[PDB]
Amino acid sequence: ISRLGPDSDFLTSVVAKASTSIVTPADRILVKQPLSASSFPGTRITGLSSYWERYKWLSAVARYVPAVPNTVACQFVMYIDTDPLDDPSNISDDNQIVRQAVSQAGSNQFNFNTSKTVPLIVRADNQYYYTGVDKQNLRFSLQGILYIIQVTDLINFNGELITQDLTCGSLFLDWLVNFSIPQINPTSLTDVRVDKAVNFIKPEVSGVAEIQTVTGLSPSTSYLLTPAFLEQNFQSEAGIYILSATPVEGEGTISINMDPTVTTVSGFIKVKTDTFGTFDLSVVLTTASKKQTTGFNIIAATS
Amino acid sequence: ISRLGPDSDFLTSVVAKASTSIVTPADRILVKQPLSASSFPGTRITGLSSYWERYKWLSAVARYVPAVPNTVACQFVMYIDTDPLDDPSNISDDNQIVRQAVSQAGSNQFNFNTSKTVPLIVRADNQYYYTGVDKQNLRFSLQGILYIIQVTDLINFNGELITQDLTCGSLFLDWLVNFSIPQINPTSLTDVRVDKAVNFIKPEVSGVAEIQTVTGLSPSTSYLLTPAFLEQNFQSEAGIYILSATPVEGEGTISINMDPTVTTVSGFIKVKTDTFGTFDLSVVLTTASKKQTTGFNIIAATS
Amino acid sequence: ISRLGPDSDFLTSVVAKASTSIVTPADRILVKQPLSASSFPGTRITGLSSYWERYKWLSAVARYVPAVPNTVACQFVMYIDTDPLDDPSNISDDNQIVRQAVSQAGSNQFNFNTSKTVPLIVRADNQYYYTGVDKQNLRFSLQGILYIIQVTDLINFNGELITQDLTCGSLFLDWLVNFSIPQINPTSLTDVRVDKAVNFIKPEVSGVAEIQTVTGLSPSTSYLLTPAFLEQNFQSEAGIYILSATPVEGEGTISINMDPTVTTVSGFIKVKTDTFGTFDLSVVLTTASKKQTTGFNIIAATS
Amino acid sequence: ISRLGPDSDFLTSVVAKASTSIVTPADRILVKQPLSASSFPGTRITGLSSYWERYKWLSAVARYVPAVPNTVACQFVMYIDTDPLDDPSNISDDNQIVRQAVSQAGSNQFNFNTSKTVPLIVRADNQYYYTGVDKQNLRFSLQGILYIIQVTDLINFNGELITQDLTCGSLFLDWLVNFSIPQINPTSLTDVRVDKAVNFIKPEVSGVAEIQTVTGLSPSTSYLLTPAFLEQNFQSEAGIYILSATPVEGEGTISINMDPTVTTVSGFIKVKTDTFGTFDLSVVLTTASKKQTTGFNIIAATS
Amino acid sequence: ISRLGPDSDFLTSVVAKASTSIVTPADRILVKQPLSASSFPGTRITGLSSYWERYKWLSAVARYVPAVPNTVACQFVMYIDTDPLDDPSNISDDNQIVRQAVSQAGSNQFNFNTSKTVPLIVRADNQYYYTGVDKQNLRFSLQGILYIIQVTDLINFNGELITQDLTCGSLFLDWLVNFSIPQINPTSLTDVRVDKAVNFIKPEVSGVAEIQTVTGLSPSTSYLLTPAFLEQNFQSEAGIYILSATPVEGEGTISINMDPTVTTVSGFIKVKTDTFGTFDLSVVLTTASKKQTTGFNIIAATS
Amino acid sequence: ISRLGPDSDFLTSVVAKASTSIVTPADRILVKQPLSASSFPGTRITGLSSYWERYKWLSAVARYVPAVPNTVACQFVMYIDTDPLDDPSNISDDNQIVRQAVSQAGSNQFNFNTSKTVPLIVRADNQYYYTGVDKQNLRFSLQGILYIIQVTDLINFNGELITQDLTCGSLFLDWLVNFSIPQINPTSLTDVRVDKAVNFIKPEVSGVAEIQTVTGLSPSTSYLLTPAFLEQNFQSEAGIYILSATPVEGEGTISINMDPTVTTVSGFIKVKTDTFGTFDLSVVLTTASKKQTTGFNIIAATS
Repeated sequence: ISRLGPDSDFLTSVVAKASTSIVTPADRILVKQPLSASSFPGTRITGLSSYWERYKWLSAVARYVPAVPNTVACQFVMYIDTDPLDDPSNISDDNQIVRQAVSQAGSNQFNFNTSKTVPLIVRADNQYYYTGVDKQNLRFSLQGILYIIQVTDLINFNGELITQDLTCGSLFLDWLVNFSIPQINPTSLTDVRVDKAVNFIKPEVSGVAEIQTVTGLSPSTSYLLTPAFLEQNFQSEAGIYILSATPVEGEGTISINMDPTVTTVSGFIKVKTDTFGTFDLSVVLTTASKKQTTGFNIIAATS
Repeated sequence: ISRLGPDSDFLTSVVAKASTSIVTPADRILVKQPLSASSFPGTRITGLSSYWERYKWLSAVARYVPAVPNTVACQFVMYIDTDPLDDPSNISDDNQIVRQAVSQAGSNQFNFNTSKTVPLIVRADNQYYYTGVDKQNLRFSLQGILYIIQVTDLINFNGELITQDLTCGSLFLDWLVNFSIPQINPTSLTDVRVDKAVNFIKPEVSGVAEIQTVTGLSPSTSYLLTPAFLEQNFQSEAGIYILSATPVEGEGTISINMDPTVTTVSGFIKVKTDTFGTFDLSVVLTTASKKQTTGFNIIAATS
Repeated sequence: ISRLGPDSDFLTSVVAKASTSIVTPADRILVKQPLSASSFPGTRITGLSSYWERYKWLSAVARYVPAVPNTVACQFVMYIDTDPLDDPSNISDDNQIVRQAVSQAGSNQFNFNTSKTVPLIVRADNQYYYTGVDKQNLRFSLQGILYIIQVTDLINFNGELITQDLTCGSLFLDWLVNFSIPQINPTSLTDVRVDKAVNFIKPEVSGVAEIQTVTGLSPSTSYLLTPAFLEQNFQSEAGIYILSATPVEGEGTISINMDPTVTTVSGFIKVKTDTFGTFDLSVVLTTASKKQTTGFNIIAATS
Repeated sequence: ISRLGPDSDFLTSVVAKASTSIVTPADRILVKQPLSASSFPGTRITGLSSYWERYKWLSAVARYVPAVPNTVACQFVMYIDTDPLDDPSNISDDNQIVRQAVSQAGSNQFNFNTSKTVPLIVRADNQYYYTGVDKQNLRFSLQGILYIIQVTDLINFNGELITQDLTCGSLFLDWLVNFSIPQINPTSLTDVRVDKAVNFIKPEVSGVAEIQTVTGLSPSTSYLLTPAFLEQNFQSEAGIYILSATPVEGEGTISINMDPTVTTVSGFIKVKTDTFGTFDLSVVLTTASKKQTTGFNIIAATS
Repeated sequence: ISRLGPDSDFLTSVVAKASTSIVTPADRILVKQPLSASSFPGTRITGLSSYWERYKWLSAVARYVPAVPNTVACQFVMYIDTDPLDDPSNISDDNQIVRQAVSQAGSNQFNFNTSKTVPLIVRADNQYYYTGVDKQNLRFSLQGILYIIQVTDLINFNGELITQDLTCGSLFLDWLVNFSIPQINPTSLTDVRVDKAVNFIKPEVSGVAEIQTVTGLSPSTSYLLTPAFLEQNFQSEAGIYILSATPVEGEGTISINMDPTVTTVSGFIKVKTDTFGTFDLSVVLTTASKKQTTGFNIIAATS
Repeated sequence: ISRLGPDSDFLTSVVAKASTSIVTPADRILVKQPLSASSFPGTRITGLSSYWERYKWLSAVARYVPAVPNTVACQFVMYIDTDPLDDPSNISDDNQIVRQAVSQAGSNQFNFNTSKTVPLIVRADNQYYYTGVDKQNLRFSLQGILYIIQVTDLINFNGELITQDLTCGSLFLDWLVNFSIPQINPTSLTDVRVDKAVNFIKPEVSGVAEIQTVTGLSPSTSYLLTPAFLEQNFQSEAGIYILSATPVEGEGTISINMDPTVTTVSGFIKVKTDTFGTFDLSVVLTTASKKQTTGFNIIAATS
């Protein structure tokens, strides 16, 4: 078994809600964060969790630090329920949901402008849980679920109720794990993202290619270029709008043909930047008399 | 320091080239594979290498297994040059490039239908190299570069020359590392990929949405949907082609407006599958009398 | 090796910026301070670092103390990236830049009115870095770069956004180093400074020298006197403006000749003060009938 | 206490004077060098001495090496008087000043073409002396004063008197100190220096700026630019001489206005070089028809 | 690691320059010799350094022995700067460049007719430097650079200035290294040299070959013969100048055809000598009536 | 004594000859390779052997690896005769030469498609042999001579005779030596080589020099440039062919003067490349109207 840690990991922010925004006792739950190893998308532990099969938090002490002044006050209670199918979201009594919160071991009751810690209590046996995204049963792959309950109305410096929502802190983990059995573990968790939208150049000479240089991107990362344009009237003048762009080093072609007899808006470009964060592509137009702009999107895997 | 391993990693295939395809002594180099921790895109070690700053192969024994029968023969030589700026690609003598290959320590000389191993010789000091993609100088972040040289013409069962290229084996690592100083290490290495191209449905009723169910994808992975169509004549009949698709659960919109007065082909959809590998989206057309098909691409981060 | 410390060193102030002043995720970086031994110009460690070749922070724990009351609140995160070419200034996601901040080892997450410390994590080998100003590669001479990221909008006592910039604290180091190999290490870091601008006296008698005594300077420090005057009409009356000043003890002459046939405004004076912080110079004018004032600047090396 | 050393330090040269140049017995003293830690301006020890309060030479053995051949001869005597207010410069007998020199402990009597050493004798108590420039009393901050006396007329290869002064050797220290109580110790000892004098370019176009590139300076050091010109007749042709120079990166402006109605010759420029030792500044002239040259001085702190 | 030494190696001679030949303080540097293992072309250590990747001088004490009498005198200072990018060639003060020389550890100050030694101070870590010719950064492959500064004007037996340059000594190393990781290390350092120029014989009989025996060469070394002739008028008589020379044992042909219709002056001969230092070649002329001499050059790799 | 190894060294290839190509029993000897330390020109050991006087193989196990398939068969026998003047090349019986081969100790009898090793048996005394090229007697400087004898006709997959020669394997050493008494050992073994033949440019302007840039050479290696041209008719038009080329940095001149009154084709150029493998030279022609091409050869020491 490969023992890793201790490090930190950013889970979420927590939005303490106003006294008028709480209607049912199920509405008091501010965060419901699973503490599986594969449920913090983008952090250090979730990128590591898809390279072993099993894991076990030896000590995953959740750590709250506030972002709120010392002139507003509200009491929280914070626990880690080790039974991932027990659910406090269907308890109809507001005093019952907070007796259920303090009764859980390791719970810790704080004013929400104070840094306090909640440790995860390990199970008496040497039980390993599966990593990765969740299959059929949650009890194979979640060791705990982190809750925060609001027990008091959000008060201010004069004894009055704050009537607006207020993002109040951040939850940081401090983990220590035993991974085991290295498997590259498919159904990856890297979510792609539209990085930015930047348009092509407007060339002068018909049929002669030009080099367009885009700047301000990450150094030496592979991107994916998809064409998409917004609200262009290609029939405001004569000619056929034909745009074909290729990378000078990468792979793929983009064909933009706004001929209404045969219309083709397709293609993709795979190209990585240089060490400065730039890449260049050759754009050629058969009819350069048309000056309608055309954009393209930058798709990248961020985590 | 976190000691990891031992495991295996698939580097490349190796294409043993014919006797007529070798012209200069620089052409004998079959593979030039850097043995940095961040230069095997998609494997286990490269996914792990961007979560620590430094690394050191305590034992990275490269292991060749063949995929060629016992009736063709060719002698290889295989070494790991620990000086990543020394380059054998500019040596003009064919006998010099193979005396330079056997003189390197840890080199191993095999017939190419035989499984033989080449160990990486560590440096006498306790020197750590940086992970991640390479910056200015290669000697900060490459511990070795793996070469394979072809020293004999590719012969067959009767003593004659094979005149075609022949993929012959595969290179597997057996690594053992000391990582250190956990940093999430930006400029990620996850390259995105066009997964498959599948088109929208052809609905019957104008203005009433329908649910399109795409199957055969990975379970519980986040995708990115980009619109692109190929060679459609939207002016073969009357009407305005307006297609708007939204996910029922995810995020984003796709607008396909083939009005030649204002043309908008844009948008993206972020949506993840269910546990069966399917996801569904609501497609509505204002004018359903037009039966031109429209496609969309599936962008996903694969590693 | 000469082991020095522990002492303190003033790095910078940190200007926590308002919620409207943050546009891109790269704008959240408040300070980007290199923690090389030669990158704190004027402190104790940078004056010492140019008298040895190498250094290694055994413990350089950065220490934040606030200068802001307990009625405004904002959460910081603070880390020391040991890889001086990894750059978080080109990450396009605001949640990614703060997961990258907490994942770094030794990071520490605080409300910005609270004194918290961030230790520098040493590298597993015994690696020495060069001192002095940076040459070609930064990884030879920077052991870490200190960042501070703002993760929460700057809030006040009532839950409202502060709309102005607010200098909030100060960063103090607590260092402990092993220097080695004494070299006086050229390209010094002492920046000169215009100390103050004070003008000459207006003497009465032509051709007879007078002693001008300037007060209020540092005791027993060598200065440099350069002549410069502002907006004088020397042709408002007759005569030739000739001013020649020499120190009574130091070195150099200043010649001020406003003859429009041959104009000479040049010279410098090197003279040090006495133990009281004063020095005196002999000023003689050939034509004292002209009462245009003439100034001179005081150049001094401050650190 | 921080124990430093052993290293070397260049004190001075020593000019052995001729037999006709010695008139009084006080004239035999060749060098009178204080051996305080802050009295060798520019060396290694004086740059280090202003970063602690106290010091004590455990062994500061002064070391003479000659620069004179073996064909001229003269006997020296060399001692270190530990009482910095005892003065041998007011002893009227030439035989008394050399009995006073050999009687001092640690004195060493050599021919002046021979390398001999003089050790500093420490005081029987554990007495620390203050660093920095000298205040009221010298006995708080000087541990010794180094003398060299000439006891014999300067003779040559044939037994005749050399009648000219002759620089003969150099004095090198070999020190070993205990510093204590780190204080950054104001009234710094870095003396500024006119580096070189270089003039502006003569531009062609009026009102359009040009870039002047000065080369041959130290890499990555901050300078100070002061304007000063020598003997220019600005009324040899028509026009108003207006020169305004700014750095492209640094700080400050220089205004040169030779209008005799309002004359302004002022300003300073703070700018540092690049890694090649060059810096560039933008020079613009309102009236470029005047071709009088104008210079500027380069002020830099050298030690 | 293979520990080698101790042996000696001849670095250079050193030309002490006259008092009139020193203009700038950068001109005082007599030698600037890098002390890399691959920067003494022709010695023992540089021939050995291209057969391992790394090296570390455990003790490389530079040793000066003079070649000048005891009747001229000049003081040197000699140090080994361990930071190969620190450069004293851009320091504008002549007293600063010699305080920077004595402050370096291991420096040693001698009269230049005296044998003195300068040891190389090793770095506190176990750092190995690359061998071979220098790549991008010098700090990977130079452990030190050897300087010698002239601090005193070159004086003679009577106290007068020598006005001519004077080669004065020689610098010998005394090394002790740890090499590691045997690699044959391309881009070899063996520089070829025109050994001597000797011409062909003038044969009598047309079309009958003769044996030309060249003597006075190195025994059993492979040479390379290239044809080149100087100022021959081949049209002073009738006939066609055709000369073809082959070795009797070696490889290659030389064709000398001075036909102005088709002119061919080409070819090379590879042939090694016998154990006596001679080799013989067959020279045949089709038209022996022409008595113009023709030469050939002897190319050999000397180190 | 300096103990080196163990490493590998490429000796030769071995050409197994057909059944019809064997006539006399002396023709069965495939390789006759001396195992002196100075008889593998270009390898690691021969470059090291000319830097000590003596050597002794403690273990020089010769290692055969085949390059032939498993469908042809032939039996070899392989031994190392420690008596370098005993010669099996004058034994008239084919069965005697193979009884003499197996009787030698350390001999090893293999099918020629199988990797087998032959160890060198050391002599019972501690006898050192001289390095370098061989003088008068071979028994001072050869410890062994490696033979391979073919004992069986070369057969194929069906029991028939292969009638063509077939290069079959390669011989690799695995050495371990004690060198002694460091001497730089003259009559070097570096053989020079014509690298490539590339011609001059054809300039346009008479008398104005142009810069010719040759690419594709080894980085930072010193070359030697010799002029040689092939079959040029310089009298096809008017003018005098005068070509003079100099390096911009190196040493030497080439003069090409095709004046038939005084003809000079001579000169050499010594110039090294930059770090990219290129060098440039200035070519000037007095009469550029002549467009006959002229070549030059590149001489380099390869090992």
